[PDB]
Formats: sequence, structure tokens, C-alpha cells
Amino acid sequence: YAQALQSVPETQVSQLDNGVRVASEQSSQPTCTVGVWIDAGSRYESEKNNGAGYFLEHLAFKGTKNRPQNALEKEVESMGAHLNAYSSREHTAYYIKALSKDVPKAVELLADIVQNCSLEDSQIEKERDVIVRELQENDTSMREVVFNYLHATAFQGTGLAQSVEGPSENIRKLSRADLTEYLSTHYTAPRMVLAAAGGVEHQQLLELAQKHFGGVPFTYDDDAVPTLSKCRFTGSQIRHREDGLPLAHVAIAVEGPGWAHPDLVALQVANAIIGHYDRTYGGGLHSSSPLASIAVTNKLCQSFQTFSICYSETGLFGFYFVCDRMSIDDMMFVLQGQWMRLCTSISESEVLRGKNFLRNALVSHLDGTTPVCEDIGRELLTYGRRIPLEEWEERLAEVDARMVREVCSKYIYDQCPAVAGPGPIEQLPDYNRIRSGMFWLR
Amino acid sequence: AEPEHDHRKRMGLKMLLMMGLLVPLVYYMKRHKWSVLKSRKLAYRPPK
Repeated sequence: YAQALQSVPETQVSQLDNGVRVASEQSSQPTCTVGVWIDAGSRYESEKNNGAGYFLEHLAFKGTKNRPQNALEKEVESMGAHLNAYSSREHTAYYIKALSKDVPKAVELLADIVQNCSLEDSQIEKERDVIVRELQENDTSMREVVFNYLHATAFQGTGLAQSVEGPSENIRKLSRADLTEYLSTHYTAPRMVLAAAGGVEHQQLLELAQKHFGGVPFTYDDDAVPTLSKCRFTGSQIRHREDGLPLAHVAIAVEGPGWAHPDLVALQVANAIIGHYDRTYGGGLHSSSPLASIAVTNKLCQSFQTFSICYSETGLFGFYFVCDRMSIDDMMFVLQGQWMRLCTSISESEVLRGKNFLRNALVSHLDGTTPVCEDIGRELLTYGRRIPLEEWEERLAEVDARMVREVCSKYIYDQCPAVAGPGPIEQLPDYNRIRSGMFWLR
Repeated sequence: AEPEHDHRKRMGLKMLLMMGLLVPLVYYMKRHKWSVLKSRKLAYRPPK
């Protein structure tokens, strides 16, 4: 096993005199996947600039000037490659997955987008009303709105608080320009990463990137990556009630450390211990995760999940559950209680499993090519380099009970959390109450 | 008629210094706790 980790192929990385960092992992695999992961997002958007990164993602495929729509797609389809991607708050990417026999072809394609997007003013005015609809859809996904609102209040006033999607008013008025104003501003090599995994031979990649990414940095600026304005965490709540809904969602959380921080490990292990439930499972007998157990015994929630969504310099360590208009309270109580237990009297026998549970997701986090690239894509971008499963291993193969306690308490005990809840929540008690739920009557 | 006199006023003294000290304290506490509401803000957002 440990030998399995060790025998795992190191990841190659080397940047350009340009700025791009080119890394990737090699295997036997005929197939592969490759992508450019920009340090771009919504967080990087303004009050009138909010949306672009998206409105963008949405035209990032409809063509380039070199090869308009019908052709790009036709060139992509025709070769059997899958060009997919996203755009978060501090992370955007565009990956393709071909047969490795296309590294140089995929790579070019990549470059031709991140650099030259048609942005056909006529293509835009359509994607405009497309998003405005696609947004109206994102909307009844209470499973999400509940998170944005969480951000909305959790980081109220700052850049994170703005949703990756952006207000309707902006998407209704973004200019042919503003998009380009976004592209040319953030889409730069120093903040972009060319990563891939499959059967590829690094050098061949390099040269192709080093070949299609003929970027040239004059000024000292161009070679420098701006650090972002710190976002003020604001223990508070935001309630979008509506007893008209099947059920209510609740999401509460404390400020997260930020990728960098070594504790995100022990912390990650934390979330391992209470994990998540979801009525389909098969376990009123579940592992320690009482939140799970108790969730069953007393039919607390339809589903609950723990999360340590983190960013560059901040984060959101919490939990989110969905429950009938009626059992909302008992749930919080039982749940929030767990946090306490967690960082007041957690045991070794517990952390033991936690770890292994993480070590399982730790591994399965890297299941295939696309996913591997993700980490590489990410790793570098947010951490600085690539964290080997051999490393993560030790990182979290050395977290003892007393360490979890010391950690969670450090970020949960008597901290002012941010709660978010849409739906028939008449039953969720005020703040003070869920607030004094942060300290255990030890 | 009332030997307690002194003992009774001295007492009164202290009693007055506690009110002085205690009531504000709990006043903060009362406000501290209500701010959640005093602060608060509504908004009606139907779909149209």
C-alpha cells in the first residue's frame, strides 16, 4: 500500500519565461484530459463588473476568430474530445479530454480560447437571454441558493459575497467590451496553469504550450499577480422564508483558514467524523457520525453535508441540511451540538476512522484523468505546487484526537457563525440561540 | 424608634451602588442580546 503511494508517478512542472506553469502526470492511459486553470473568478469582479467571468465561460466555446463557431465545435466534436469547464469565485478552468494523441491539437485549441474568443456581438446578445434564463433555473435549486445567500451574508460587503453568476441587471447590460475588459485583464499566463493527465510525455506538452502560448511579458506588472482584497467575515444570518416550499434548507458556518493553512488537514478530518447523511443510505446504525445516526433515529433531515469550502486567504467551514418544515430545530440542535462534542470530547477511535475515510476520498478524489488534472490544475494555483497522495497521507496520517479538538475548537468554539436558510423555517430559533449553541456548557 | 437607622442607611448606600453597577451591566446585556433584532432588516421579494 504505502508502497503503492510511493510508486505513484511524480508530477512534472515547469513554467515559461512567459509565466504559465506547465505541469501534469503520466500513466499508460490512451486517453487523457488537459486544461488551463485561470486564477479568475467572480471575486475578481466589480459592482458593475460582476457576471463577466460567467457570461464569458458561456462564449468561451462558441468560437474564436481563427476558427469561428461551426468549425471549433466541428473540430472538437469530429475528434471526439470533450471540452468542458467552469468558473467559481476564485477559480476558473477549461479542460478537454482526448486520446493523448491530440496533446498538441487540444493544447492549441485551449490557447485559442483563453486568448481569442469570437465574442460575436451577435452571439452575446443571445447568450445574454440564455443566462438570464439559465439563471432563473439556478434559482429554484434551493440546494444552491442557500449557499450563495450563505456567502452573501457570511462575507457580506466584500467580493466573495457576489455570486459567481452575477445580478440580472449586469447580465442584462454587459457590453461586448466589458467581457473583453475581463479577458485581457485576468486571462494571463502567470495566473494560468496548463495541466494534464493520461499518457502524455511532459516535454511534448511543454513544447506545444511553449509553442501555442507565445505570450510575451514586457513590464514588471505583466509578470506580477495581484493579491486580493481581504474579505471580512461577518457572523450573521440571512433568512429567505417561504412556507410555500416543500422544505427548508439551513447552512451555518465559521470562517475558514485558507488553502495555505496546514490545519485544513486536521480540519478536513473533522468533517470526516460527522460526514453526511441522505435518506437513501442504509444506516440508522451508521458509523460514529451520530449526526447521521441521530438523523435517522429521530428522522431529523432529508440530507445533511459537512463542508470546508476554502479559498485563497479565507474559508467557510460549516454544515448544510435539508429538513421538513417541522424537524428543523431538533436537527440544528443535534447537529450544532456535534460540532461541540467534536471539539470538546472527540476520541481517538473516532479520528482513526475519520482519517481512513478521508484517505478513501483522498484517493478517489483522483479517479481518472479529468479529476487528476483538476488537482494539478488546482494544487499549483492555490497551494503553489502539487501535493502528492504520499504527502496528503502523512499530513492527515498524523492527526490525533487531541489535534482535532485543538483545531475545531480553534475555529468553532464561541465563534459567531453565519447561518442561511430559505424555506418554511418558522421553526428555526433566532440567532442568539443558535449562537449560544457554539459554546458547550462544559 | 429605629436602632437600625445607620446600619439601614449604610445598607441603602451599598444597595444603591449595586443598582448603579448592576442595572447598566444587565442593560448592556439586554441590548447586546436584542441588537440581533434592533439591527435586523426586512425585504419582500416575490417572483413578480
